[PDB]
Amino acid sequence: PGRGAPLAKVAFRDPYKYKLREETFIANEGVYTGQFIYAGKKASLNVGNILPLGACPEGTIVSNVEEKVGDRGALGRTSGNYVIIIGHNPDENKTRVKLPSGAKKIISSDARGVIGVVAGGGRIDKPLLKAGRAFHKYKVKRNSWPKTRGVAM
Amino acid sequence: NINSKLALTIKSGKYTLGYKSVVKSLRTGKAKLVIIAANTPVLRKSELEYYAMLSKTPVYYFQGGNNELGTVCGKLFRVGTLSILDAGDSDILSSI
Amino acid sequence: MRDKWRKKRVRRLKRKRRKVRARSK
Amino acid sequence: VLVQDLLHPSPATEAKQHKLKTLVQQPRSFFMDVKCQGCLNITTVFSHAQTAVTCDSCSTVLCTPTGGKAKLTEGCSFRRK
Amino acid sequence: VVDPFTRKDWFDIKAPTTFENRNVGKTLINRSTGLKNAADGLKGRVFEVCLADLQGSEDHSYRKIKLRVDEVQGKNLLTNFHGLDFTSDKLRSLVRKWQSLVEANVTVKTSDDYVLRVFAIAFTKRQPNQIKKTTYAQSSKLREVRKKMIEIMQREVSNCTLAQLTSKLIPEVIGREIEKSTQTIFPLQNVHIRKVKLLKQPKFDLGSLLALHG
Amino acid sequence: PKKRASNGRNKKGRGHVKPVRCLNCARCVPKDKAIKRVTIRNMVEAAAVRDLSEASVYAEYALPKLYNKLHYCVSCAIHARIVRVRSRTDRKIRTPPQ
Amino acid sequence: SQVFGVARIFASFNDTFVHVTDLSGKETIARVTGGMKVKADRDESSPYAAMLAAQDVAAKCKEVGITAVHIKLRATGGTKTKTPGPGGQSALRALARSGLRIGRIEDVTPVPSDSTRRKGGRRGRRL
Amino acid sequence: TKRTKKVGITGKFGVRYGSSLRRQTKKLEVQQHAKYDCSFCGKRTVQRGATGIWNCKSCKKTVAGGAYTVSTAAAATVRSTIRRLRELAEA
RNA sequence: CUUGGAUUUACUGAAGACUAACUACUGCGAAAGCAUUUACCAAGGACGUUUUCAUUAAUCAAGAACGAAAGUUAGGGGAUCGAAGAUGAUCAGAUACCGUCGUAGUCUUAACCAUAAACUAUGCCGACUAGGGAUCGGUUGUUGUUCUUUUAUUGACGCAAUCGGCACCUUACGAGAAAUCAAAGUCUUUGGGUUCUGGGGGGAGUAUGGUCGCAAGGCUGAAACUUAAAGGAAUUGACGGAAG
Ligand SMILES: [Mg+2]
Ligand SMILES: [Mg+2]
Ligand SMILES: [Mg+2]
Ligand SMILES: [Mg+2]
Ligand SMILES: [Mg+2]
Ligand SMILES: [Mg+2]
Ligand SMILES: [Mg+2]
Ligand SMILES: [Mg+2]
Ligand SMILES: [Mg+2]
Ligand SMILES: [Mg+2]
Ligand SMILES: [Mg+2]
Ligand SMILES: [Mg+2]
Ligand SMILES: [Mg+2]
Ligand SMILES: [Mg+2]
Ligand SMILES: [Mg+2]
Ligand SMILES: [Mg+2]
Ligand SMILES: [Mg+2]
Ligand SMILES: [Mg+2]
Ligand SMILES: [Mg+2]
Ligand SMILES: [Mg+2]
Ligand SMILES: [Mg+2]
Ligand SMILES: [Mg+2]
Ligand SMILES: [Mg+2]
Ligand SMILES: [Mg+2]
Ligand SMILES: [Mg+2]
Ligand SMILES: [Mg+2]
Ligand SMILES: [Mg+2]
Ligand SMILES: [Mg+2]
Ligand SMILES: [Mg+2]
Ligand SMILES: [Mg+2]
Ligand SMILES: [Mg+2]
Ligand SMILES: [Mg+2]
Ligand SMILES: [Mg+2]
Ligand SMILES: [Mg+2]
Ligand SMILES: [Mg+2]
Ligand SMILES: [Mg+2]
Ligand SMILES: [Mg+2]
Ligand SMILES: [Mg+2]
Ligand SMILES: [Mg+2]
Ligand SMILES: [Mg+2]
Ligand SMILES: [Mg+2]
Ligand SMILES: [Mg+2]
Ligand SMILES: [Zn+2]
Ligand SMILES: [Zn+2]
Ligand SMILES: [Zn+2]
Repeated sequence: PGRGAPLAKVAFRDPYKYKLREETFIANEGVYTGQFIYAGKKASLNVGNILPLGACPEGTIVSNVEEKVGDRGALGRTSGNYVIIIGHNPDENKTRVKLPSGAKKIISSDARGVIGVVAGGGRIDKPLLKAGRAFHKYKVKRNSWPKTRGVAM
Repeated sequence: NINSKLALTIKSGKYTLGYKSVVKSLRTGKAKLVIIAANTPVLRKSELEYYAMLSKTPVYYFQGGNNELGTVCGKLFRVGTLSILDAGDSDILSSI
Repeated sequence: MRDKWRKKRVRRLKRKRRKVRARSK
Repeated sequence: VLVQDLLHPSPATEAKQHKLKTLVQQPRSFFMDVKCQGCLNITTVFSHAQTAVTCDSCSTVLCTPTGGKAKLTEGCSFRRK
Repeated sequence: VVDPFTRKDWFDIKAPTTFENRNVGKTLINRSTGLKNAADGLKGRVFEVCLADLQGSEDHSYRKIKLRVDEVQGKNLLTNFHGLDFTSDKLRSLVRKWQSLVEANVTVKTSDDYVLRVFAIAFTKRQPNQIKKTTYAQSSKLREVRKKMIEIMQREVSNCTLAQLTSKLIPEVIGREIEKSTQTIFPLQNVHIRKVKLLKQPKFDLGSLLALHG
Repeated sequence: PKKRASNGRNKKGRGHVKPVRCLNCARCVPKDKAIKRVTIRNMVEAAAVRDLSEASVYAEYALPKLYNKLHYCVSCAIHARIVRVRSRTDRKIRTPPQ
Repeated sequence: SQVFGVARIFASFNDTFVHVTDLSGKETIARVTGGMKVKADRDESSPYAAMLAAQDVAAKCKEVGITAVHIKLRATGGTKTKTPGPGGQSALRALARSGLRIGRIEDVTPVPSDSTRRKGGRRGRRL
Repeated sequence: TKRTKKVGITGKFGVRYGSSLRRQTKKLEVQQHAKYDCSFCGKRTVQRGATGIWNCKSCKKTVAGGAYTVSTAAAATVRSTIRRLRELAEA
């Protein structure tokens, strides 16, 4: 609730103790229940896998990209949005990407991202048609609706 | 091309359609070939080819799904797998 | 006058009739 | 030419005509007896064959179909029937 | 007010040993100061010199070579191969009417991992006894010729280093092999490698370059 | 009435031909209709071909030619005398002038 | 033998550029245009102005040490005309007659392997 | 019989909100209430939960999709691009 | 726009378009249309055929599919050109022609629109009437030619036939008012089959009704009134800021 993007619950094994760890990822479109998700430097280029930015060739579409190494995802997290990898600078270990706003950013090549587009896109294509629809939309987001015009006060 | 050869076997020979019939036909050794649709679950697939390995039966992997495999056999339903009991006028067995 | 511009003149004048007639819809 | 024997055209000029434009249309194709070099077995083959004909004894292709007349393989001699 | 030419230092440009006349010419640059060395701002320069000049013979008058400087040793500039191109007038003199033009290109890497794009061009040849006005090849033959060009450039580049290939380009080895290989497809004339582009270079090896300079 | 049997172009058995821009006025003209002249001129005028050969550092260096293909529309070409008005019977002649 | 520069001559129909660089072309030795020799716009591309422009370039070349040049003549190119302007022929003859030695000559006019749209409109420039 | 000439599913909105908004709603609301073909079992049993969530009744496989369709065109483009870029990297 | 370094020059990068030269009285498609390579997908004409079915057909109100450009709706893109708009010129005036900017548009994805001098201003099917040289595709017989590779079973070229095309040249049996036409001929010696349209010029593709369209508009479509001409082809002349 409050999110246009669906979330995926993915279960991993703990490498050091006998326990299951459930992670909450932002679901990329095409990810299914029972799918194997591979995360790491040596992960393969498959939809839903989590890879460092340097391991992805130019033109790779990626989502939930880390702004800084290990922050677990900052960029391109809303439904239908994604990040395009523009190019690499291996000498400085840096990668150039294009953000959903159209801005180009330089990130460490060790930063991670999830291959694909965030699911739920095209949500904005439909009119809300009613004040009640917006009421229910913001009922699980925050108290920012409705807005009185300052010129009317 | 392989579709034309398979259609002749359905018209003239003997066959069973479906997972339960195929496993029975692998147990009795009456299967000459096992055809598995592309979208069949791997667990059922990896089990069907373990039965064929034990039964010494060649397996052909159809390139389409169980919707396309059914219509190739002239059926109005979905066929996830089938076994050829008697290749008749066709030479599908000679083409694997 | 040019035949092409005469057609445009009538089309613009047809447009006016429709807007004028719409008053009494 | 105002006067001309339409019923008895010159057979030389009659043969240059298209196959449908003769007095009586007649195919220019024929059937052949083909000897492959490997063995000796009469096999009747159409001159304009569309099939890769194989002799019964050994499964070796005798001819390959083309746009017009079929092309006999090397070592194969034909005699018109 | 200052005459900026009083502060310029001249350097000599040396071509690799693959060519004959290795004394290409002279260039200049702002003299080396404390803040900026002349050497670092001088590497990366590209010189375009006619191949007929690098070999003396006028038979190479229609090809012009780009030489890239990537090491400076005092007043000498150690250049490397940077690209190949035809002169504009030669190409315009080859493209006549009543004949077919066929082109092909392929991206291929050498033994030492030099990524190149190589452009091949050829024209249909009129037979000595030909009577008809035009000399056109059917599109199926052109696809086979284009296919034949690509597999020859791919084969003759990936199996050798860039220096041997440079020695291959000068006598039109690839162009002569394409003409020979397409004899059974269609008669061809003016088979040329009309342009070569360096796209990617391997990690710099000064020792390998120094071997190309004596 | 119909002035020319070719309609002033070279389109037969075709629906549409993509246009080209006139060299002189940049008017869009169909490729078959444009008056096209192929010129291969010496790059150096004949007055200067001697002193430039003497100034050449190369003994026996052949001066390159200048290759160009010019496309003109009907108004530009007629104005520039590239083509001229011919008599009613002389219009049919389409061999190159001798 | 000789010391070569590169005389990059850009001859449009409104002006004439006589530009001599080094072999790389990254270093400019002398750039005199036909517009620096006349005060009328209509003859910035005149043959007379191009000859004067070339002489100033040749004089500048001599005091720096350039004794020979290669010629790379170009027209406007791009979507516009590919034929060189009237001053390009004069600047070449003036350079040869000024004691400078001439090397290779090439046309390097920008020619498209296709073309973006050209100005003037569908109907051309109506005069 | 045919009940509505053109409004279709948007007849629930009556005369309100404007025709342009209603015909834009009709296009996307047919897509979100449709049944789609399952890529796993082959049946046409896939329906939407919330946006981006598409479940199959038969094999009980849920896949993340678009807001109003199981797959958007951008994802289909990305799927082939990733497939293509994967081939070159793995030779 | 420029000493705040313009223009120019070399090297490098990014964006969108677009496919130059090859390119033609050449090819393909129902038409609109189609020009970088390769891969994949499904089509198509012609030719060859001693294969197969046997009248299944020809043209078609109604009704469908497609339909340049421009234009509309919503995203994306927005390099270049560029309606509108703004500007510098010119002029007596110039909202224009010329010059500089420039928004929609131009590109693309989902839908709309359904019009062009959408032209060959020339319906389709069938038969016949005349010669010639070229050309594209296919097939069949044959070289003082070049080439695989040294030759064939390589491919190119050359010479003949043929079917089909895109056309062209000559003639006028014949047609036409003529310009011209191998169809615009086989029409007072008037009938092979069939679809559509016109009836002096305007008013007028206007008004109205219907119908399609978000709109712009599309399709269908009068009447009053007015008039002796309007128009086609060609001839002579006159004139032309057309050529010789
Ligand atoms: Mg955060
Ligand atoms: Mg509130
Ligand atoms: Mg408010
Ligand atoms: Mg507000
Ligand atoms: Mg108040
Ligand atoms: Mg099933
Ligand atoms: Mg009013
Ligand atoms: Mg071959
Ligand atoms: Mg006239
Ligand atoms: Mg046609
Ligand atoms: Mg048209
Ligand atoms: Mg047209
Ligand atoms: Mg013309
Ligand atoms: Mg000027
Ligand atoms: Mg100027
Ligand atoms: Mg001045
Ligand atoms: Mg002044
Ligand atoms: Mg170029
Ligand atoms: Mg502009
Ligand atoms: Mg004029
Ligand atoms: Mg009811
Ligand atoms: Mg590009
Ligand atoms: Mg062609
Ligand atoms: Mg091209
Ligand atoms: Mg109709
Ligand atoms: Mg359009
Ligand atoms: Mg359109
Ligand atoms: Mg448009
Ligand atoms: Mg838009
Ligand atoms: Mg204006
Ligand atoms: Mg004014
Ligand atoms: Mg019409
Ligand atoms: Mg026309
Ligand atoms: Mg032929
Ligand atoms: Mg014979
Ligand atoms: Mg061969
Ligand atoms: Mg061959
Ligand atoms: Mg009447
Ligand atoms: Mg009337
Ligand atoms: Mg009226
Ligand atoms: Mg309406
Ligand atoms: Mg008249
Ligand atoms: Zn045999
Ligand atoms: Zn023009
Ligand atoms: Zn399912």
